[PDB]
Amino acid sequence: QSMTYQSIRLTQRPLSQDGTTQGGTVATLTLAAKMGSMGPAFWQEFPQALSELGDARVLIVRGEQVFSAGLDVKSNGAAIVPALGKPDAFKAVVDEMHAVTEGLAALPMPVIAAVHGWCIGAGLELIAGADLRLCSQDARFSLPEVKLGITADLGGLQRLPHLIGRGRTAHLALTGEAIDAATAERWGLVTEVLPDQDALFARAEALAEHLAALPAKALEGTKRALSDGLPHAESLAAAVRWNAEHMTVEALQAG
Amino acid sequence: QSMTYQSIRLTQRPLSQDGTTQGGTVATLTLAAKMGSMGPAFWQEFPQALSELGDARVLIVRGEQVFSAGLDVKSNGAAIVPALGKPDAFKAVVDEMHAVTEGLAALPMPVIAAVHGWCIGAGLELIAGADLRLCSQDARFSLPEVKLGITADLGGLQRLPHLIGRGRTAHLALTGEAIDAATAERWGLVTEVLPDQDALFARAEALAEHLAALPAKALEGTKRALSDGLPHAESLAAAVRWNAEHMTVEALQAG
Amino acid sequence: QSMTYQSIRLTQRPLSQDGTTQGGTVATLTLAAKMGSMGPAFWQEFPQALSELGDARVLIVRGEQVFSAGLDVKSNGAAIVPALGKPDAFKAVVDEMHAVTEGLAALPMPVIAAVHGWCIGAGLELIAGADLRLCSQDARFSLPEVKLGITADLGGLQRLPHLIGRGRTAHLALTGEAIDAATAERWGLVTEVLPDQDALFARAEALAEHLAALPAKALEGTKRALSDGLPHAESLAAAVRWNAEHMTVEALQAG
Repeated sequence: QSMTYQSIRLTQRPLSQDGTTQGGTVATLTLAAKMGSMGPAFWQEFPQALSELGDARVLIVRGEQVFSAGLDVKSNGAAIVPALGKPDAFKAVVDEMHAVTEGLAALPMPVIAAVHGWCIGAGLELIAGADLRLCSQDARFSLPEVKLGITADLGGLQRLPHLIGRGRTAHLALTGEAIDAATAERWGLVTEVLPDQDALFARAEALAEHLAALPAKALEGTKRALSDGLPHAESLAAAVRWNAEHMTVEALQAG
Repeated sequence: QSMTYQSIRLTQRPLSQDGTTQGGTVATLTLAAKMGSMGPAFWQEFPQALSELGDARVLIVRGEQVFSAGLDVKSNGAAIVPALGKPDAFKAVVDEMHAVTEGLAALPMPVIAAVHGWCIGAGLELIAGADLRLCSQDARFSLPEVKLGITADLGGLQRLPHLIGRGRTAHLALTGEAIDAATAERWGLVTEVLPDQDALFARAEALAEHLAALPAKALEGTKRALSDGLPHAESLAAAVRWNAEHMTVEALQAG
Repeated sequence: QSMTYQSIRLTQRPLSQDGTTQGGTVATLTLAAKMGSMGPAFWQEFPQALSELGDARVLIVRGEQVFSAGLDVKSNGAAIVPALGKPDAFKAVVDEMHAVTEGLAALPMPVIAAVHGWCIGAGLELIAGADLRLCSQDARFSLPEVKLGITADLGGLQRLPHLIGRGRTAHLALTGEAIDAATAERWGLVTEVLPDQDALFARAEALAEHLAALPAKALEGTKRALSDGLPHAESLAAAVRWNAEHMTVEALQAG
């Protein structure tokens, strides 16, 4: 069962297609605009698609020709340019874009970004909020915002240092130049590199099947702890409280 | 001179066995339960052993057949299951386990974890609190708690991202699958990989000898600064204050 | 046009030597004391040189025979020893040294550290505050302060974990032993290793030319965001505000 939006496609595959029960799905969100570009429709539709994921155990995010060329400068310029030099108006504009990056990062389930070819700018900021990142050999990653006189402000400068370190983030962000798949894996931006797009998509599906087999609330608590940004003792105490609420005798016995 | 507990063995080797002076030791704590498992005795005895380290300059933590299989599900179930769904009671239970992980992390001297074979779950959380980690070629590391419906709550989700990055921690914690020694070294979880268990233990002893030769309070201040979790300026100011109190003319001249 | 100080040399190269306009420069600061050592003159002169950089688009920091042997123990002892055991007096002494490390870290433009040969102690702490680090094959990096009974307190223990991770910083800081160029690159301390000193200096110049071609305020905002140490949402909101103030139609069109 698929839902076509203007800028994206969302498909959900029932994990059991037999049985008389309502269970979970694996969701796949495809960036479907030209070169996976992000225009004004994207900022409106992506959060709508996220609201459809109440039943989903895992979300895969992927592209078509490439993953994403990032922000479409031309089509977003209509909203951005009139707000330049107006901090409150400018914030309001970027708030719509944060609905995507912060919305994805806040999803309670595992999110797998499966990247082939170009992953540029807002594309890279988006995957920075995913839980697991996989790519193909041909994948190339960059944050070229500086070349346009832009400071990356969709969460890349905050999230990327947790993944690859501050120095390596500074390399990407200050030079604006791309890194290849082998480098991304060395740096910890991705945890697997596959031969090609088809191998990538197959592996993402398999990884999703693996995660969907695991207890949903343990995955959620783990994600919460890693993303909480709380001091050690507070983050620790919150994980303990999560287990108090969500551990079951049954999950112990089954595992 | 050795102390036998039920779950662990603690041995301390005087650094000078000649001389009429009371100096320092190298302490070795061996996880001595079956497969280095951690049951109710472990949580009681491990902090007791730590209280014996007033004279020790370095602590080595190691296993026997393997490093540690982690929590013994069966023997801890007696305490855990009755506390499920009761946040204050559950906290009290896990507090006893934190006495080990937080206790180890708080030790004023260098702690070397020397890992061979399996290092699983609470085993991995424990070494995350050590200062230096060494392993053999055959070592395998995992955080499989998710498979039991558990969110790792002994400090692994807080400590591991400082060592290997958030993305790599998410890989371990969400998939629950193991990584090998070569991967651990690439990721920064360990800083040396040795051919085998005997080579590992010998190297740990040698590294301990090296550290024990260094000024104790400089090692302590360094550990304090790295672990303080304070904002930059506060952490910096505290290191300066530590030097004001602990630097000596003699240590400058000797070095 | 060069400025000779006692401990350093500062040269600034106009980016356009044609034209009737006052533009930007590439600045090169050379550690010019014996083995790039840092004595009392260094702490006074280095901040003076930084005050000369109002027109500079990029700063390169480099050495001569080596990058830096770090603190000259003998010549700083006159100020340090009388302040031992006196927290307020000791702070005052180290404040003069922080004027260098914190001053460099606060510079609004990109700072490139170009390291050949030894980079030791305060030398390593200094480059930890740079934006990009390049080295030659022969470069060796260490934090041997522990051997002198010193806890590194010029920002290395705070900055290095952001670059290479806490475990790897603990290796350097606790053992006091050096790492080579290949290891530094693997660890993320540097992002390029060049064959030799001449190749290093040439590449640093080229990288500076590349960065100087980019919009100055986007580079500044990027540096601010990466270094702010603020919680996620605050750091994010501050980047958005920076763009509101500094993005231009012209920079979009040009890029």
